[PDB]
Order: sequence, then structure tokens, then C-alpha cells
Amino acid sequence: ELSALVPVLFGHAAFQQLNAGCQLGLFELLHERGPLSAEEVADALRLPRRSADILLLGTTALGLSTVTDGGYRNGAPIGAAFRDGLWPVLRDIVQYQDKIAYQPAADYVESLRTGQNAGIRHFPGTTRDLYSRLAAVPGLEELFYRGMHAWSQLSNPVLLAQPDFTRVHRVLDVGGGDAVNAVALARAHPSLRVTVLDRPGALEVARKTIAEAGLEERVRTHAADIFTDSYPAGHDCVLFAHQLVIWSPEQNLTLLRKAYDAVEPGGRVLVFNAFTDDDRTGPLYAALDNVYFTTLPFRHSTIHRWADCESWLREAGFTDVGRTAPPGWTPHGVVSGSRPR
Amino acid sequence: ELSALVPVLFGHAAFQQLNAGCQLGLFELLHERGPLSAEEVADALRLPRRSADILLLGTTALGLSTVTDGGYRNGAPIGAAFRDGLWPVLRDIVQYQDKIAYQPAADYVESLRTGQNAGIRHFPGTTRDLYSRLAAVPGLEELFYRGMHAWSQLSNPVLLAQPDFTRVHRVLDVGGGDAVNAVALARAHPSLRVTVLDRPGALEVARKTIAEAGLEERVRTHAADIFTDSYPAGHDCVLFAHQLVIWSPEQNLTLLRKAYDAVEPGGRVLVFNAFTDDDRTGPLYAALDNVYFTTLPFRHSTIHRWADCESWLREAGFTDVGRTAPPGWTPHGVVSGSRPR
Ligand SMILES: Nc1ncnc2c1ncn2[C@@H]1O[C@H](CSCC[C@H](N)C(=O)O)[C@@H](O)[C@H]1O
Ligand SMILES: Nc1ncnc2c1ncn2[C@@H]1O[C@H](CSCC[C@H](N)C(=O)O)[C@@H](O)[C@H]1O
Repeated sequence: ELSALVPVLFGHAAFQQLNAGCQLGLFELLHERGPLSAEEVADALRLPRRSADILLLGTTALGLSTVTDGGYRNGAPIGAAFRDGLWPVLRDIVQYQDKIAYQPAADYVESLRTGQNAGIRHFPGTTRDLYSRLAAVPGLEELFYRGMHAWSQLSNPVLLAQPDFTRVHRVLDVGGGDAVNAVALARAHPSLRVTVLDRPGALEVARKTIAEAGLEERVRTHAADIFTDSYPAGHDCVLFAHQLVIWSPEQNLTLLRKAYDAVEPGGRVLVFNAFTDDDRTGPLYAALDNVYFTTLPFRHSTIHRWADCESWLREAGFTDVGRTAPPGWTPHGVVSGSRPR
Repeated sequence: ELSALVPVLFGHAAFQQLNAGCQLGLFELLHERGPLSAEEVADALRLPRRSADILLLGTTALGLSTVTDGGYRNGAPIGAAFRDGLWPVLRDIVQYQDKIAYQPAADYVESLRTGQNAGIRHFPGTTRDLYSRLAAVPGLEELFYRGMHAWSQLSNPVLLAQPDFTRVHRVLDVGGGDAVNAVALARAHPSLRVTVLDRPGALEVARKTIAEAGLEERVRTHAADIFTDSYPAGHDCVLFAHQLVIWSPEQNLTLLRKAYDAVEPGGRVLVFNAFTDDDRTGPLYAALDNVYFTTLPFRHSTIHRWADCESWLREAGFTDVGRTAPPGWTPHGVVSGSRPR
């Protein structure tokens, strides 16, 4: 039946409702002061009455809000997010979709046809990857990492629960960004020490992330190019978090070989990101999130299958290669290998 | 729970997958030559293999396609559209979303906050309505009406099944666009004669629609401004198809009172468009489609509730006012009235 096509055919509109609910302060208002009538919403949020009605209709029909009494409350997924302490995280990733993902997504068809990340044209600069363009605009880098920080807060529980971090001590965070994951690791495991490797632009945000955690003595930054520069020696654990999704399989092989050469024998390699199921049918998250990867970061970015990643670890020379999957939310998992002695 | 938020959070990406499947010719390919391997798709569609994989994961995960065999076929909603002869309709409304709706949708938050159709900025010009701006870009007016045509072909069976058309003979099509509905009515009812009222630019497309149905002697075009000019006298029936959703309630009143003055006493008024449920909870189609009306056509545009429409008819002076809401056809219906003798 073709009624089924309506939510896809209007998917962008569906997103815009969540976008508006967040940006316009609806969900937080309902959280602190619900239930509220449409006219109370309009007055609170300073919206024209027609505007509140349209918004409330949008969020109510999607299940983001519920209406009884002619009074409005947050719906179950929203209320759930508040309950679990995940609202600022949810709010921030929505901002990201809005400010970073949405408009480049329009270049999806061209990006597929030409194999280019055509969506990057919306950002000043001439380099062919998104990250080296973040520096081109004042405050852009900070906005981007506010986003990434939040995505990792959402997905790094599976990382933090990784058995290896009770057994390793010195982690190399390759492309560690704003050091969100270094810090989360350092906090959960006081034994641990982490080197955050990234572009200088990222590391300026990293220092601030490190400084407000007071983790300057166990978490440090090091500026390098992940391809052309050497990975710092004397590390126990090489971590790739939301990294290998950016590059082609051959580039990934290159990165993993550097991980191998640099890591202490008996050490571990960890690949942490979303993964496409090996049967290529999902999950929905990877399937959808790939529109971002096809249009923006780099021309070969895509969410790879577990089996493909595992293959790269073995062909880099790692052993004991395997995966850690379920939490629930999402396809985030860890693929891991050991450097043999 | 927040897994639920995923299709909304990536709502724009879901649409883009559908968008790509249409534009790149995937669904048509699968229809005539499925089942196919990923690599067969890649070669046929002239896509890089990595592109074919990313696309196929998206459509498969969405159910737009299915994978068994390791061979790909159209999923149920897509195949159903082909079987029912609705494929070109689906194709054209997807093209309309892509070229007309998707980017102005980003101006939703701003549109809500200011009560303006802020999305109109994506179109060259300075007038306050979308329709008078279409001529500024070559082929835009026709591309637009190609889009309107396809939407009406999808929803006007409820209109064609409206009982009044066995009791009326001369219908006035107020804001009749490319005459998709005038022609469809004339076909369904050989008794009928229709006057299509619209801007000259629209009527140029209307003439063509009329000519290729060969209905030039029963369906004619008349250039007028629906607000500042009088409606032609001597009509049995005044029809508003996808029209009142554009204007404010005060404006809808002005238009309906004009219909009142122009229609023969004992004549009928028909308002045909999508409707919002009186309980303001849905349907989803109306709730989402509002993103387009808030951002693009005009500063007051919105999908009104049945009851609000009914109320305007009665206050314009019509009697016997009621609704027709065929099951399966939601959110499309007709609100109708009579001019008293
Ligand atoms: N050539 C390069 N040298 C250094 N860092 C690079 C790089 N190419 C990409 N990166 C970094 O790779 C990161 C991708 S985003 C992931 C950031 C962080 N690990 C997290 O999980 O939240 C960005 O910080 C980008 O600056
Ligand atoms: N001031 C005006 N005068 C005449 N036509 C107008 C108008 N403002 C809007 N319209 C027309 O209103 C229509 C809105 S779209 C509806 C088209 C047609 N009724 C259909 O159902 O397919 C457009 O054709 C637009 O040109």
C-alpha cells in the first residue's frame, strides 16, 4: 500500500517538526510546565497563535507530544530523553542536523552519481574534506565539535564498557576531535592515560574539554596529520572513534597499518563507530546516516560492514580480531584486534 | 524510547533515499529487470559501485526495495505504485518535493517565529506569494504545475466521487491552476462544463492540459485575480481545489462570499483539499504538509480543520453545510454548501 510512502515522502518535514520543537523551546517548556494549552504555549514561546497551532499539530501527530485535556505534554520518546539525562545531547544533535547536515543532504543525488562529497560546497574553502574547512569560518569548528561531542555522548557507552580498557593504560586517540571520548575514558578509568591526536583547530577545542574535566595530567593533545605524520610511540592502545567511516577501505588499511607499527606488541586496536549489518539490510540508522557521509565529510565516507572492518584489521596484521555489538539504540559497536608478540 | 526518534531525526535523509531511487532510475530499473545484483544496478544506473551500495542500503532499509537472493527488487509500496499506474504520479510529486519543498523547509523555524513564508526567499522575486514568482525562472512555472497536477491526480478521486456533480452543469474552478481538476471532472461527467479561473501564466499551462484531453469546448480558461476581480456569472457550482489552504480565514471568507454572490441561488460551493482533524491530532499527512504551507505559498497558509471550513461557509451565508470524508482517502475531503433560494 502507498499510504506507507507518506512519512518518507514527507521525511524532511518530519525532521523540521523536531527541529522546531527543540529550537523554539517547546519540549523544555512542556517538561517544566506541562500540560499546557496551545494558547499557553504560544504566550510562553512568544509565537503567533497560528504558529503554535501548526507546531503543536506537527509534534502531536509525530508522537513527539501528546494531547489530552486539550493540554499538551511531551510524548514518550521526548519524556524518555529527559528522564535519562539525554535532552541536551538530543537537543545538540538536532542542532547539528539543522546547521550541518540538512542542506548538504540536498546534494545526495549528485554525490551518488559523481562519487563526490558535493555537499561540501556549502562550506567556504577548497580542500576536499569537511574537517580542514571548519577552520575557514570563525566559530564553525566550535559548532561542529559541539555536535560531535553530543553524538559521542550518545554512543560511547559501548566504548566505555569495552573490556580492554581495564587491561590497557596508554591510549592513542587517532582523530580524537574535541577529546570527548578521551575524557569519558579517563574518568571511567583513573588508571588510563590518553593522547588526543588531531588537527590543531580541533585540539584548541580539546584543551578546553580537557581543562574543564581537570584531566590535564592524564589527557594530552598532539597535533599531527593522521596520514602523513607518525603516530606517537609508546602507546598501549590505538583507538579509532568515528574515524574509519570517513575513509575508503584502502585508506583504512593504511591507517590500520600505522596503528599496528606504532602500538606496543601485546597492545590493542579499537575501531568504534556505527556499523552496517553484514547482510546489508540495515540498521535504519546506518542506512539513513549514510546520506550525511555521502555528501559532506569526504568522497569515500560510508558506514562500513563489521565484516569489512574485521577484514582490514586482519590484513593489517592484527589478531584475535572480533566485534562487540549490542546496547540497543543504534548500530554502534567496537571491532578489536591485538598486535601479536 | 529514543530509537523511536531515529526516523524523525534522520527524516530528511529518508526522503533523500526515496529521491535518489526516483531520480537515478532505480525503481524503474528494478521494475523492468529485477531482481538484480548490486553490481548490476551499479552498471545500469551508471553509478560507482560504492554509490549503488549506499543507495541500495537506504532503499532496502526503508522498504522501498527488498533484498532476498542477494538480488534486489522493488518493495511493496513501490511495486504497488507501478501496478496501479501511479508511478509517474509518485515520480512527479517526489521531483516537486526535491525542487520546490525540500530547501524552503529549512526556513520552517523562522516562518513559525515571524508568521512569514520565509521559505519563499529561495525563489527569485519580491512579491509576497510563490505563484507570482514562478515565471522568473525558465520552466519553473511548468515544473511547478507538473507537480500540482500529480498531487491532484493522487487525491481527486474523492472530488470526482462528490455527489453534487450529477446535479450541477457549469462549474467555476477558482484558482484552477493547470486545469488538472477541471479536465478530470469533465471526463468523469460528460454533462459538465468548467471555467478555469487563474493567473495568465497558470492558464497557459491549463490550455495545454485542456487541449491534450481535447476538451476545449467544455473546459475554458478565464484570467482573473480571485481577490480583486469578480467571478463569472451563470455558474451552477463554485469549486475551491487546494485553494483555501493558502489564505487567512478572513481571506477565505472574502473568497467564499464572492462565490456566494456569483453562484446561482440553489447552486453549490465545494471546498476540496486536505483537512486537519477537528481534534487537532492528525492526520500525519496534514501535520507534515503544513511545513510547505508555512514556508512557501503565502504568509497565512495552513491546512485548516473541517470545522473551521464549515464555519466559514456558514458565515458566508451558505446552508446545508457539511463534509465528505471518504475512508481510505484521508486527509482529503470536501466541505460543501448551498446558496439558499
Ligand atoms: N588528516 C587529519 N589529521 C588529523 N585529524 C584529522 C584528519 N582528518 C580528520 N581528522 C579528524 O577526525 C575527526 C573526525 S570526527 C570524530 C572526532 C572524535 N573522535 C569523536 O569521536 O567525537 C575530526 O576531529 C577531524 O579533525
Ligand atoms: N491572486 C490569484 N489570482 C488567481 N489565481 C491565483 C491567485 N493566487 C493564487 N492563485 C492560484 O491558486 C493556485 C494554487 S495551487 C491550486 C491549483 C489547482 N487548484 C489544483 O488543485 O491543482 C495556483 O494556480 C495559483 O496561480
